[PDB]
Amino acid sequence: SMQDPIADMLTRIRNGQAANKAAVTMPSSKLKVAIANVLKEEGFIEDFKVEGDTKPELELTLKYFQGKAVVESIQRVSRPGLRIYKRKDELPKVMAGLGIAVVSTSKGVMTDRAARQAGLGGEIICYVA
Amino acid sequence: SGLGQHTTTAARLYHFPHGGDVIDSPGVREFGLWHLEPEQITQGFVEFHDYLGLCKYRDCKHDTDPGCAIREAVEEGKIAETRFENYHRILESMAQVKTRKNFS
Amino acid sequence: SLSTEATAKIVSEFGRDANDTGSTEVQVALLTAQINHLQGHFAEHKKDHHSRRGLLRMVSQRRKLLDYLKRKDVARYTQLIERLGLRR
Amino acid sequence: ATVNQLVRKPRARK
RNA sequence: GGCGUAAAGCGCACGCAGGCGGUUUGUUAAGUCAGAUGUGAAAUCCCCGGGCUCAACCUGGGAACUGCAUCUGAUACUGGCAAGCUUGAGUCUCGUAGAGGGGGGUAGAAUUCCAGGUGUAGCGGUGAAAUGCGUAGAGAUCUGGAGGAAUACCGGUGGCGAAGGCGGCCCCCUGGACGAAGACUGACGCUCAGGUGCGAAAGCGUGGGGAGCAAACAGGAUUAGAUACCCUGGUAGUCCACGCCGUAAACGAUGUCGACUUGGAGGUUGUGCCCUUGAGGCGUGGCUUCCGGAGCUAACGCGUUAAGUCGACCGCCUGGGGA
RNA sequence: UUAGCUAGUAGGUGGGGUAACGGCUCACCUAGGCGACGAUCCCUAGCUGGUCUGAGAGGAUGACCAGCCACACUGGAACU
Ligand SMILES: Nc1nc2c(ncn2[C@@H]2O[C@H](COP(=O)(O)OP(=O)(O)NP(=O)(O)O)[C@@H](O)[C@H]2O)c(=O)[nH]1
Ligand SMILES: [Mg+2]
Ligand SMILES: [Mg+2]
Ligand SMILES: [Mg+2]
Ligand SMILES: [Mg+2]
Ligand SMILES: [Mg+2]
Ligand SMILES: [Mg+2]
Ligand SMILES: [Mg+2]
Ligand SMILES: [Mg+2]
Ligand SMILES: [Mg+2]
Ligand SMILES: [Mg+2]
Ligand SMILES: [Mg+2]
Ligand SMILES: [Mg+2]
Ligand SMILES: [Mg+2]
Ligand SMILES: [Mg+2]
Ligand SMILES: [Mg+2]
Ligand SMILES: [Mg+2]
Ligand SMILES: [Mg+2]
Ligand SMILES: [Mg+2]
Ligand SMILES: [Mg+2]
Ligand SMILES: [Mg+2]
Ligand SMILES: [Mg+2]
Ligand SMILES: [Mg+2]
Ligand SMILES: [Zn+2]
Repeated sequence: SMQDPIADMLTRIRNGQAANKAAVTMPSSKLKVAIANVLKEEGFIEDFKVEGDTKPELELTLKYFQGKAVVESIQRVSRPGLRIYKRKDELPKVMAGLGIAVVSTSKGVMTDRAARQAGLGGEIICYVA
Repeated sequence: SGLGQHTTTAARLYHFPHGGDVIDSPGVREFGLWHLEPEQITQGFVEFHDYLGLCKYRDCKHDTDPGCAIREAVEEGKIAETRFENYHRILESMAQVKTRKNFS
Repeated sequence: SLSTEATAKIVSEFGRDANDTGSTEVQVALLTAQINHLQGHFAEHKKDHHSRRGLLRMVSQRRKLLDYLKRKDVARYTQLIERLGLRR
Repeated sequence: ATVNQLVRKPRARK
């Protein structure tokens, strides 16, 4: 079903980015806000808005270069069938340090570049390539 | 039920108590007539040697041709009609075996 | 399943009001009376394996609904199992 | 292909 | 790493255990993460050296040994507890469509049998013949009666059912699917090893039934032989009850569920609004076929019903033959 | 193509026993115990630090060195 809504979130981003869609909407949650707000601060997307309180609806503004996909590919890493965890020195890089890896720790959701100054490890969410 | 079975193989050699050898044969139901012309079919029967050159024409199919002296010998009774009707069955078999092609 | 007089009565029997029709205890009673309605049917019609699929669906549906009240509040669970004649 | 399938029985080495 | 056609998705369904799980808050700190302690014998390997004239070799210290245990921390995610919430999954009403299944009647053609009437030399069959049938009158036609099984047209990539499958009409019992308006419970869910049930036809057991068709078999042609083809007959079987057997090219050769991603030609089934100004106009759900963009694929092709991009779970394959 | 195994077996009492706890042993009492997270049965095998292979993850193996266990013709027993 919708057992991995983060994988459902990454499905809706990769489709609309490739099919030249201007903006998408999706059901919101606390975890989907904490990931899209990081992608807004890392130049991958443009803006996010929330709509509705009894039915929380998250919106994302897409981003293009000259009509080209900014987010070329994104890869869900951990999953409910197999959980993935790393330490503070085993955090993997994406495209040898070009792409970022979204890792949620006890100090909130940050990147692997931001986790070096934080010195923590935890759950890998997605490889933002 | 009403047929025969070929159990023994191709040929096994032995000797007579007097002299000579024996050669067994398979159960064979085959007829290979791809060898030569139908002129040699006329030579394949003994009593039909003495009746050649007696018909009307110098070439004769001996089935639908008028004045066949070989057919007159069958109608007289010196040649049995079982051999004559089987003779043109050989010729009509060559109209059915030859169809696709075969050559050595 | 049943008629309108048989449906609306049992909702008023086990529900708090006329609007109490979506709760789990009402849904058990809709399946309990229906299986009790089909006792004499499948005895005479043992070659009807297609209606038996609808029967075994409601048996599996009622078993899943009894497991929800049992894991949450056993006080209402022990009331309904003897009020309808369950647990065999 | 499923990891949870290989929990019951691993890949059979010939 | 694969499972439409190269080897591979169980014939299908239910469902326990197992795995997995919407959303909001609090708590626990289990999992995970941070730090510290103890420990992980030496040797081997690695780093910098030293030494044997060199190298192999020996050897100093460090690193490593990604391990385990305990303590102190952090709480985003996962787990547990607690309170919920409603879009998931369900419930009620009003409805609509349908060969969904089971049971009990009934209809009229057609086939064969039988009775009667009129009527005469062939009927029948094939490429051509023959077996067979008929002057006890066949065949053909008409009247009357019996029995058996199947339902022309409608009828269509049409509908329904989990699948195999399901078709005269009518009644009785009963199953699901879908649409509209709201009300209501509050994750009640997905999935499935064993287990459980259904499951084309043939065949088997018991007892009935018997038209037509038809293994074995009878007869006639065909033929080198005819065993098959073709023709005239014909038992088992096909029919029903009661069991058993559980295999198919049981195929969409695609396991189930959910989420999104340009679209047309249609079909079927509803619903909402509209000079009702026509069975129309405009939308909008359920089911289904043919094309086709991006994309994917070995090609063929698939392409909003995916074989596109993903997640949840399960089955199965590892050269051909042996098998 | 191993699914049920087990009566000193599982637990308790008391006595006895060993350097030490203990069905270790005995009488009695209870009917449990183990097990689809592989009990039990069959076959094979000393194990580990390691070595070798491999980019790594893995794979194969346990000679020489070192640690431990077991064995000393076969089987059984106790003394010191
Ligand atoms: N009554 C009878 N039976 C005979 C006679 N000759 C042979 N038979 C039988 O006929 C059968 C056939 O004999 P066989 O010689 O085997 O035939 P074949 O031609 O050799 N057969 P194949 O083609 O296999 O070689 C045998 O059973 C034999 O006993 C005879 O004169 N009288
Ligand atoms: Mg109904
Ligand atoms: Mg391959
Ligand atoms: Mg194949
Ligand atoms: Mg199938
Ligand atoms: Mg050491
Ligand atoms: Mg050292
Ligand atoms: Mg060293
Ligand atoms: Mg030197
Ligand atoms: Mg939680
Ligand atoms: Mg009739
Ligand atoms: Mg409420
Ligand atoms: Mg029999
Ligand atoms: Mg025949
Ligand atoms: Mg029978
Ligand atoms: Mg099969
Ligand atoms: Mg096809
Ligand atoms: Mg194209
Ligand atoms: Mg297409
Ligand atoms: Mg093989
Ligand atoms: Mg004691
Ligand atoms: Mg040994
Ligand atoms: Mg030693
Ligand atoms: Zn002549």
